[PDB]
Amino acid sequence: VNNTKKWKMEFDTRERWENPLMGWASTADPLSNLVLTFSTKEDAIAFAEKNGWSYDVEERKVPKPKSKSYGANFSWNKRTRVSTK
Amino acid sequence: PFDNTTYKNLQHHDYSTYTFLDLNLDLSKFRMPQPSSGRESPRH
Repeated sequence: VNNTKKWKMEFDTRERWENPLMGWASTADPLSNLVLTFSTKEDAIAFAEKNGWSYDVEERKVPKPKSKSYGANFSWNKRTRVSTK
Repeated sequence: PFDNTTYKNLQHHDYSTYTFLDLNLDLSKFRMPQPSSGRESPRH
């Protein structure tokens, strides 16, 4: 989960077409490889507003806390018994 | 009289392949009703 720590700013992907000679992926978008890295969301929004970029923001998705019990795998009367191990 | 020379455990010379399971079938009538988990299996 170490790549999920920082806020990124990317852009909309524009056209990538085929090179007539070699079949390579040609582009005309200069900002197609431009990915920035921010410590917080607010730094990212301030940088986007400072540069006049229209932005939209997804909130951070953290995994919810789970109730892990190794004893639940061997219960007396619950469906959460494992059939094998 | 007291004896210490003869080996008294000679009954296992005449056990067949279903001795244990016939003894379990005989003992099934001497036992208490089993407890229940409330369901038929953990997949129920």
